[PDB]
Amino acid sequence: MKYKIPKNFLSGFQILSQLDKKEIEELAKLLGELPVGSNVQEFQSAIQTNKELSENALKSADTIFSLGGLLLEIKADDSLNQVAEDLTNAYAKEGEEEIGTEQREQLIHNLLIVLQKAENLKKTFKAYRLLFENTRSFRKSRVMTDMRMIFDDDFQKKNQTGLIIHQLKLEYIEDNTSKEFFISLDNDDVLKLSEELKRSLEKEECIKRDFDQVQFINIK
Amino acid sequence: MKYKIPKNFLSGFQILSQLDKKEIEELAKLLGELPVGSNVQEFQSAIQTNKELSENALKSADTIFSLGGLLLEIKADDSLNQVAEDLTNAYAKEGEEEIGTEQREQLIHNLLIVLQKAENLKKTFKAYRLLFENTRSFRKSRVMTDMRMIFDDDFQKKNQTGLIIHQLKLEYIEDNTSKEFFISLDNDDVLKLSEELKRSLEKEECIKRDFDQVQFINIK
Amino acid sequence: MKYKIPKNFLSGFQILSQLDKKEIEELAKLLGELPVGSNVQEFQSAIQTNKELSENALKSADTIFSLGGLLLEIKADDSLNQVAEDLTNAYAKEGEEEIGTEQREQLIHNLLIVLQKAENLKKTFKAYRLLFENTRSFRKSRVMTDMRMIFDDDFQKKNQTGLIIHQLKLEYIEDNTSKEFFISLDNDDVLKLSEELKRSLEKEECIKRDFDQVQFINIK
Amino acid sequence: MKYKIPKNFLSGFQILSQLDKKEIEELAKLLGELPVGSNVQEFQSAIQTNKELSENALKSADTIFSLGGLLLEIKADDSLNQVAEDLTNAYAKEGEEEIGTEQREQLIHNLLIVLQKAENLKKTFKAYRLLFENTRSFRKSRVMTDMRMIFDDDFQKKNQTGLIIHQLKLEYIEDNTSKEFFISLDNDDVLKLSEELKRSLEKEECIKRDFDQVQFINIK
Amino acid sequence: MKYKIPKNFLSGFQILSQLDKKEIEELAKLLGELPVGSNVQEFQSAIQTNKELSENALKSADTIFSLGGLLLEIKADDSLNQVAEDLTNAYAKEGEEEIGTEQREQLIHNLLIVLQKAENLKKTFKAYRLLFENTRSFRKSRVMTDMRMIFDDDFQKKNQTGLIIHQLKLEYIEDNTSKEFFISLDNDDVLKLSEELKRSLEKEECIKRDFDQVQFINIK
Amino acid sequence: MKYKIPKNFLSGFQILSQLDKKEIEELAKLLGELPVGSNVQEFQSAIQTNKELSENALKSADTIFSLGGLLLEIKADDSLNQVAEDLTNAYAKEGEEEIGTEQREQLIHNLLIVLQKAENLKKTFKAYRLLFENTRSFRKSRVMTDMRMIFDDDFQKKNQTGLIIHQLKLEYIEDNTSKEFFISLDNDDVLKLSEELKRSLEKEECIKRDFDQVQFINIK
Amino acid sequence: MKYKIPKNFLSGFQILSQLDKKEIEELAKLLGELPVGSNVQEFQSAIQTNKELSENALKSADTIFSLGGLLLEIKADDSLNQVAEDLTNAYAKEGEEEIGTEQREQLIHNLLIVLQKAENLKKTFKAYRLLFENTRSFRKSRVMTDMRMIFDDDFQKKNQTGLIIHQLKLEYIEDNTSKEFFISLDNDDVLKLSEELKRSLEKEECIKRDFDQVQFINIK
Amino acid sequence: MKYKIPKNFLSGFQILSQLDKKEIEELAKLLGELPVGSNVQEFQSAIQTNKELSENALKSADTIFSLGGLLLEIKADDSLNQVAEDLTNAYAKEGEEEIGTEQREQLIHNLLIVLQKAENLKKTFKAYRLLFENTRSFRKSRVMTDMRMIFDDDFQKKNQTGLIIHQLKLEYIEDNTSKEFFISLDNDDVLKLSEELKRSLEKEECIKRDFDQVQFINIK
Amino acid sequence: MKYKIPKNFLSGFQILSQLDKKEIEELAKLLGELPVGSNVQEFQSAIQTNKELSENALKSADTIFSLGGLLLEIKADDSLNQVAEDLTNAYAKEGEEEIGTEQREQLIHNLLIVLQKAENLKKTFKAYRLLFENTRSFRKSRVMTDMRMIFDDDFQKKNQTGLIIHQLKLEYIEDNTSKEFFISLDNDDVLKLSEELKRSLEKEECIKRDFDQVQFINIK
Repeated sequence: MKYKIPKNFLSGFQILSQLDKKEIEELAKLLGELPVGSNVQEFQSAIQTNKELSENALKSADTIFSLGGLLLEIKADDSLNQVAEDLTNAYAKEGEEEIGTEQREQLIHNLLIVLQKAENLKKTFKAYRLLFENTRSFRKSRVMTDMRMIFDDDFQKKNQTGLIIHQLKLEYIEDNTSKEFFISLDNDDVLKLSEELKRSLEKEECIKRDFDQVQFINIK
Repeated sequence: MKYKIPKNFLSGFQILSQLDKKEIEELAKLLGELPVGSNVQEFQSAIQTNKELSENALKSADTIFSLGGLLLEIKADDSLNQVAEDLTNAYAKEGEEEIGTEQREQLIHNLLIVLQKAENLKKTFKAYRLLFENTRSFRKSRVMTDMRMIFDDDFQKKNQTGLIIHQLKLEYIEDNTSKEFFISLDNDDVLKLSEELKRSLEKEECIKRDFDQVQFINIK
Repeated sequence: MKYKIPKNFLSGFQILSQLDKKEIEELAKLLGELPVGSNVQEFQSAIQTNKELSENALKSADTIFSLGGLLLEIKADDSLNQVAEDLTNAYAKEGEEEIGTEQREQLIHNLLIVLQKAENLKKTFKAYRLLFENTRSFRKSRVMTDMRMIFDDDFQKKNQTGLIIHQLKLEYIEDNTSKEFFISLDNDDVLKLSEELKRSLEKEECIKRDFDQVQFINIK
Repeated sequence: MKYKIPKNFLSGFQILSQLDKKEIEELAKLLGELPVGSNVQEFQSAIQTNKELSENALKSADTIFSLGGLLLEIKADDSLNQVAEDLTNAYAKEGEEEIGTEQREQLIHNLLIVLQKAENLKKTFKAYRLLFENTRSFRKSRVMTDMRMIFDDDFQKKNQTGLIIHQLKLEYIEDNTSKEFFISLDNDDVLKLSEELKRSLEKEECIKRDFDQVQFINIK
Repeated sequence: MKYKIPKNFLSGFQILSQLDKKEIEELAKLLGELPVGSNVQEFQSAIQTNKELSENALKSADTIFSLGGLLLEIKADDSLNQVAEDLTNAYAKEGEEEIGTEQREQLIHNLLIVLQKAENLKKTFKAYRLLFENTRSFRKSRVMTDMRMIFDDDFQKKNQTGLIIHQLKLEYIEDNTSKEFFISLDNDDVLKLSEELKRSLEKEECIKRDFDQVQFINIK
Repeated sequence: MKYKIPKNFLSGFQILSQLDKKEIEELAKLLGELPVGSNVQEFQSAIQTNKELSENALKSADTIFSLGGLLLEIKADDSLNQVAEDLTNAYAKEGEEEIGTEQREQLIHNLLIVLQKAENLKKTFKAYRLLFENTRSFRKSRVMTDMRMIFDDDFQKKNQTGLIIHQLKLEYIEDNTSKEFFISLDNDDVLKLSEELKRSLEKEECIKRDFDQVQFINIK
Repeated sequence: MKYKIPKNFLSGFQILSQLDKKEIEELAKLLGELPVGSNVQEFQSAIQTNKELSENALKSADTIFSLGGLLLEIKADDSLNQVAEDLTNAYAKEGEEEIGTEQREQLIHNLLIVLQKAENLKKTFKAYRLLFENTRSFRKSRVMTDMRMIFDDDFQKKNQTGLIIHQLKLEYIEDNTSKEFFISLDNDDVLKLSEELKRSLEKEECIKRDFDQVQFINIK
Repeated sequence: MKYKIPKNFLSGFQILSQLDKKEIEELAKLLGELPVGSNVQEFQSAIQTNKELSENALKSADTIFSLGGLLLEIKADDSLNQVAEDLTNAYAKEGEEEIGTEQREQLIHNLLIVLQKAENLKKTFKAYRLLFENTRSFRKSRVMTDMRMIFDDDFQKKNQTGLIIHQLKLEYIEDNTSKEFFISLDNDDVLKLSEELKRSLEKEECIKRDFDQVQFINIK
Repeated sequence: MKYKIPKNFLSGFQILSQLDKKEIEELAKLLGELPVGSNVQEFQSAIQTNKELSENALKSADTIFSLGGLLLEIKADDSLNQVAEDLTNAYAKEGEEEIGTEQREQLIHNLLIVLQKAENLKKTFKAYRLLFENTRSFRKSRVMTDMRMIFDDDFQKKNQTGLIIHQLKLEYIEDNTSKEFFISLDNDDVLKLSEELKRSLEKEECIKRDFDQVQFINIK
């Protein structure tokens, strides 16, 4: 079929098919005003705080935000109108209802209205797509350090000496698989790494500064 | 045999067997004055700068420093005198010369003189031994970062946007085997890691401060 | 050929072939007086301290002691005379000399004289054979213990608490391959193990006591 | 959600949400009086023997003791108040009831009261956490020994001789997986190991003695 | 080339090329009188005891016996004359000498004389070939049995009871690879196996008896 | 719980709990008269042929015979009284009925009466336990032999010759897993193996004879 | 139990248990008249065409034919009467009905009547058993051939040349697993293989002819 | 370098460099008259039988025939003149002689003369190249068949029955690696395969017949 | 040592150590005039065509070009003077000569002169370094296509139909390992791929056009 439709989005598809023309047009306007990099939580909170929006939009907001992952899975080589028609067929086949012709056309028209524009969201999910062409990425880390004292073969001598060691442990996702990695350190190397990363941070700040003509974004 | 004698230390063993009584006693005194954690390079440089020492000591200094790795490979359960005798036999069997009885006894006596004392050096190599009961340890790392701009399907629109990414690569030894590991980062996580490691550094400083009654050393 | 002859035993075979009749007969007598479980070092030391024995016996003593490993590799189903003849052929083919007929017969006769009797030595090496039908056995072990103190998140509180841990490491041979194994313990389990092994030791002593009619040996 | 809530603790969560203010405050006091290293069985028995405590506390005692494993899974970087709120939400979502606002606030307040303090319990579970950063640990062992007699090829000779062997078998957990290991011994090595472990025990006693200023605990 | 010529048979090939016409004809006669199943040792001993045969035949007897393994490696589809010519070329190329034309023709003629006939030897090596189309075959075995007594937890009771066990170990060749296999038995199963193998032996004797019109051979 | 109670033994446990005092005492007497090595079938048949025994004993006879496998799974270090109490609790928790206090005490008392004594049965199952510390054991075997005739490339010659081969196939259990093994033989090796096993059988008979002071049993 | 009873044969077992004495005796006679190698389809068709036989026999004919696979799974070492009794017990335990004593005895008697004789069928399934002691066997094959023409780099030259190739593909069962194998051929090798297989066919015909005293069968 | 020059072709390259102009031109003519599919042996025999050709051509004939494998390893995209120059350089660098300029030019001119034309040979080696784009191909096979008789459990019955089986074994090269494959057959399947391959042979003959306008070749 | 010195560059190092001051200064000037992306062949050809340069420069030109791979293996964190000193030591230790002090200083000074500047070459090898942080890259490919005709089961019908197929094969290096990959295509997909790659080529041209302020290079 046209799309690998999740079975949970079917209610959102029904809401969008039955949604009012005013609501879809206003949502399209707001999406066209959406800045790049906005996340799902902020979008849904803004929808909630918008009084003119019924709960239908918020209940379908996740589906709307999910469009960015399929807005680029589709390509300019195809006609958005035919994409809307085929996806309406896919939803009527695998979704909640075999939509009647009038609501089928309403859903297709709403798809065309909303799937159009969608520029900043599509670019955001492209940045995310360009982001993870790689193999792996961090998620978190934890630092652990221990100290241990030095003893004698015969304890007729009191313990005067010890040793301090350091450990780091990190977490990351590789090829859609979560992972972690464990290492032990000494303070001097930690300081050296701090110097390296501080130098790279200054580089990054200078890069912020270099192209005042262009914007550079953090995407989460 | 008593020891897995390196074939390069044979000249050092010959020098020690023929070494003067004054030189061995003075070297034993200096070693008994050696602070814990002193490395081979510093010891050899100090030997060189000491005028009373002939080149024999410096040429055997590496062997002297190598004793710490076998000073603990031996154990208090054995008699140092018999250890010296057996190692003299091992050297006379696998080493340069089948030592004559007089020089055999001279070598054994010199071993007893110098292998005795050797407290701080033995404790240093114990710290190194207690150090690497683990599996792996760092050696170095390198930070790499890249930036990339965002484009349009049709370049009727000028490029206004881009994305900045960061990469770290690290090197380490595991189970006597050198290794490396590669990861990509974002600035926020780098800052968070900096905060973590700075907190741990403050912890380490407070640990420096906590036990004024005991010393804690960095060993290299 | 008859035996997988070591190339170092060839000198011992030559000595035995040329050895005096008095010496071989006396050695056969002494071997027939040998108690079970005697090791090579004790046998060679006794040979050295025996004045009537020339250095030929001591230089061939290791070969004599090596017979126990091949005294059972052979079996009663074969004639010791033909075994001696075939092994003389094997030595003359792979060994030092193509023995002349007179010394060939002398060697065969000496083999028959000495390979005969050899009761306690053969039984000792059978015990060793019955010993290692298994897979693995110990060789040594080492006990290691460490202690570590408990700290606070904020060191406004002084450290009042710590923890003590124990470690054991062991060495063993499996299937002719040396091995080791590492574990960490607590004092209570160490005490419990001490109780178990003490109970088993009392069992072993009672077993010493139970069969006064039979002897039980430790073989090394 | 906030926590990987076990589905059996839901009743304990309900009890805690509906629990009396006097009971939660008294339990918080008792927990603040709890010494480090106390185990679940002793805590529950003490709760049972305490007359002022209803069966609600004992039925939720296991959940209370389970907090130590999640008291450190959380970290000081987060606000305990928000932790309580989020975990109340998690319980109301995955647990028994969609708690009403009044009992929701009661549960959050009770969490704040009891999750606070909890110093010795948290330190105990930290010691357990610091305990098992390793790979494996014992659980038990069993000692087995056998004896076997020596025979002749022809039994015209009566059996006068035998051999005694010893076996040890041990059990341990590695990486959350139970394991065992099997070895055979001789009495001499058993005695040698006894000597080693006794020496280490004397070391441990001297370590007990060395730091009178600090306490060291056994945790089970 | 025609054959994977062993480099040790080259002397035998030279002897055969230079061998007398009378000797080759007599050897061909004797081989045509050879019964099936005769082994190399018996053939060589008979050659030695035959006075009319020079040492040339015995020194080439092993090569003659080796022909059976290549007498069937060749096939009736090829002309024995051309086989002799090609193998003479192979020997002159890889062997001792680039044979002169006269001795080349002599060798080819001798090959034709002797490689002809060779009926019983060829059939014997065919039986050996038909023998080892399988995967594996025995070579030897050894039987081992042990007995062990039953003890009490407290030896206030004297040992009245024991247990007897049996072991068998076997050796075999599989796919040109030597192998062994180990098992433990009880007396009853040994008796049952004895009964089975005795029944099969009676079957084999009846099979000896059944076809008086045909002969059946043991080949070694 | 105390025991991994089979769910089929629950009826036997109920019968034993409700069983008469006379019956349990008589069964304990009979078990104390039981010789070592008696199997379940013989015990149950004897119970059936005993007129004073009701069907309760036979229906619980299998459970009684199953005690030997758990009579040694328990150990002398534990109190049989507490073992009976804990197993009564285990049965009342996982078994047919939450036994009333009077029948609970009756069951515990019956367990103490019958679980006591049980000397020969416990020793029998110990022999079985000492039996299978190994890896594998036989269960059966089958002997197969075939004969095949020798033919010619051209059948102008009548077939005069053939070959006889032998095969053995065996079955065994390894590590609680059934197994089999297949081999082909020749008559001579079969005869040799017969000689070996007959020699070992004579050894076993001489071992029967050697210790008239002790008994040795076959256990099935 | 006695047999791994298929759950579909239970109806056949019921029919046989209730079958008339005349029918079972007549079927036993017919089976004793059955020639070796008869397949299930022919046997069932003959049963159908036999007017004296009710549909009971045909409905149980498959079970009757299935006996050959278990007629040899049993062995002469066991009593056919006890085999019938035990299999009647197995059917009454795992089959349709807990047979009443009268019909149980009827079934056992019918088994004894019919399981007896059964000579040619048993020998047929033995031939099938002797057949598949091997690893694999054919099931089918398919021949495929293709031809391709030769072209020029520049087609200013007309194509005058081509190449013809051949392919064979085959199917077989190995170790109860179906398999296939694919190869490409040339006409000359196909002709050579035809010659080989024709020669072997002539060999097989001569083998048909050689032993007029014995019969040789094709079994399917 | 230009070509992976074999070190044995160096003499052929020298001969070609020093070869006469008449000889190279005549050889080029003959090669231009060579039909497609001619093999090395036939070409060399024709060269030998040609009186006008010196032994130089035959000694370089193998190199000439080897050109087809490198005549297509080169491609029309390159200039044959520059190919000749570069290969002359390669031969002068890795070959016998650092050719003088005059003989260097002679060799290049001879290469251009002979490497030109070479149409049928190049097409032949292209057919061979187009041949082995696949993975594997036959080399030979062998057919083996056996027969075995059927016996009784008790030989009171004479053997009346037997079974005949068939075996095929084949050899092939895969990915430049020689291989073989073993299977057992029955006469019926052999006949069926004969029918299949005969049908395919008739297909191949009809394919011979179909395109009278084109030729199709067998290449060896 | 400082560098993993190739043993072939030793002559280049000697030449550079003995090289004239004028030559090294002129070469440094020329290198500072070198544009980015220049390859070794062009650099060496330019050196050859430069009359003022002796053959010393060309013979050391490859070493000079090899500096880019080690100019970045070193880093700005180190002093180029000390790098030159350490590499002079490395060459004097592992290279041709233990350089005399005067020529040692000359070599160090020449290294400082030439290793300095080197901007475009270093950036070129950085681009190559930034190039192959990936895993693999192409080297070549080859396109192959075939056509095949459609036939009938019975050739009473003439062949009117066929099928055309296409194949592509490609070569690439992965992780310093050469590789290839094989696929079959149809004309339509080839056309579609042509359209895709043409669109991407237009994109690349527009990218050429977009940043007139910056240069973008092809590096080989």
